[PDB]
Amino acid sequence: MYEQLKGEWNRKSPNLSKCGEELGRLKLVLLELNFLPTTGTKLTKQQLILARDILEIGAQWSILRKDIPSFERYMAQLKCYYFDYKEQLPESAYMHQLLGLNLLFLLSQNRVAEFHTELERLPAKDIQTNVYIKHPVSLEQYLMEGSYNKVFLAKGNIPAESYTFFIDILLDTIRDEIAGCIEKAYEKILFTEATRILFFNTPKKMTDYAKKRGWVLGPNNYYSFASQQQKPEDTTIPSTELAKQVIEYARQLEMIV
Amino acid sequence: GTYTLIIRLRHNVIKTGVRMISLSYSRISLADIAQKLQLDSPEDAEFIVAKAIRDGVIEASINHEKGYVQSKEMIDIYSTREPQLAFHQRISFCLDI
Amino acid sequence: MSEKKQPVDLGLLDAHVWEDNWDDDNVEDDFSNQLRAELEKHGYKMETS
Amino acid sequence: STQNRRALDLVAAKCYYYHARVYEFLDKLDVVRSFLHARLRTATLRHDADGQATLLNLLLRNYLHYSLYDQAEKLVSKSVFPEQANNNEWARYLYYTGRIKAIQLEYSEARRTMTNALRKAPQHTAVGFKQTVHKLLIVVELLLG
Amino acid sequence: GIISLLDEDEPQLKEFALHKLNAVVNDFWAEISESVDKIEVLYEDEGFRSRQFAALVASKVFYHLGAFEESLNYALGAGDL
Repeated sequence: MYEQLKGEWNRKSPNLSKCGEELGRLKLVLLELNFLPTTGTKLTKQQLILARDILEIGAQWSILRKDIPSFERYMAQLKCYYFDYKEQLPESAYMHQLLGLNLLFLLSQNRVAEFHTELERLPAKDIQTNVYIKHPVSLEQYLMEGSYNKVFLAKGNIPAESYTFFIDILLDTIRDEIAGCIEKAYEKILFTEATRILFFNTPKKMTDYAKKRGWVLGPNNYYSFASQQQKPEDTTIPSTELAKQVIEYARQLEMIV
Repeated sequence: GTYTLIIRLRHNVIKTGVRMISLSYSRISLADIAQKLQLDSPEDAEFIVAKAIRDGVIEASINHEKGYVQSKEMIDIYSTREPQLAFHQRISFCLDI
Repeated sequence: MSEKKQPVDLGLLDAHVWEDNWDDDNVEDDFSNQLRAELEKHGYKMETS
Repeated sequence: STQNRRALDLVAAKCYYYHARVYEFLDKLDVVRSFLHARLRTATLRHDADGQATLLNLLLRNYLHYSLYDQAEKLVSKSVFPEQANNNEWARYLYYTGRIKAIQLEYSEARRTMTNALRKAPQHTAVGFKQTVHKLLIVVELLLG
Repeated sequence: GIISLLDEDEPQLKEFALHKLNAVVNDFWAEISESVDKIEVLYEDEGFRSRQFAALVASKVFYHLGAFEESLNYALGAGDL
């Protein structure tokens, strides 16, 4: 059924002459009929199971090439096909792994709102099944409070693969959160502590932070401006707008209603 | 139809504990916050307290070298302009009625 | 006027006639179940030191 | 339009409610929601009162019966029309927006809006949704500290 | 969602995607709203085809949003369709 697929799907195609074939096949599956459901031809499952297989394998080999902007296309379309249902058999090799991977990606962009709004679509597999799904929510739970040592040490235990392109940027956004937290007006920190608090012994990446953000480290002092008092004694702005206000009170008080 | 909200509650448990502590004292060492919260490590107590400060749970600051946490006190809200605003809104409503 | 028609439903349907006038919920919560023997709480504290 | 004053003043407003209830009672909800979208659209143009209150509540109701996105609608909704309401529909509209705010990790301002929701219910004996809103209020206030 | 198809290059692909959206817009407008700028990118630019369809779908979504001047401008732009 217009397959032309069984060549280098299982075997790895490290940027082989493949993306052209994916483009061809997606054009063709567009041509054949409904690439997105319009409702009909229910018994016709081959154009459906084929479609979901194509999309999932494309995303699986897309994470390898690190197309973060494109990756969302495939993941969204897989989400579309996981809910028309009809009578299609749901189970695949994935339908768990792909959701756990989507979950990690969504967390690493540091947008936990939609992360939490997506937990409202799988009602009984959360704390019971699919270790692929128990690991990410466990990670978010640990990130909810300040305990981070376990998060760093959890790298030894990974569900399926390296997942590197999703956990490395997670460690970087942890960098960001810690930096955004350790602010507020505190005292001098010597050139050892804030370096050894996170990970790095004494490289220039701490220097990159220093010359990237503020805290001029002159007399060993890292200082962040966390006073921002401003607003002095400024009766004049009242003296205008309050006069406007009172004139209005007296306006709509004696005029005939 | 409300199970998922309460499934995440333990962390806000520890948050409530530290908030009541914040309201109790003013100047307190970290050598006791974790000790009386059953938290064994005093390194992560820094982190949980700092986050609690970030989102506005408690108003204190931290002296990382010294080891004490003190909370600022801001008073005399009568002298500011905000009560005038709170009253003006109600004046408008009553005239509307 | 007071229609109160409701798709939401009643839901459900004592040995507690001890109404202590009002509240005590915070009060009973304060000494939930411990620190009971206040006499002993003092006495076995003055001999401690 | 000719008898729109009377026809939409009531009768229609309650009709939509009962017709929706039927479907919920022992049926599906979907083409109902398509019909509701269409009927909301035909309002908001000729008329702007109670045709934008009952429909808003019903539509958000069936969205919440499942667990969809549920937010991208409120932002452009224009809010339940003020200036007129039965003060009843304001109550459940507030309850709905309160819930959809609480589930999306926005706690602090959920309690105030849903408490405002609760204070608008009548003195009537029915404890149908008063139990519900109280239960949700307790659980959101165990958050924070 | 399907709107993501507007990002990939293929003119035939995009001319399928937006050609189908105008069927479901009649109630997905609240979702579609957050991308009308991107749709408008493919209008009043000659590097596209059946561009009047883009104009039409713009007038649809703006009509639902009640920004009636936008709708009228894009209806004059779409013309005969």
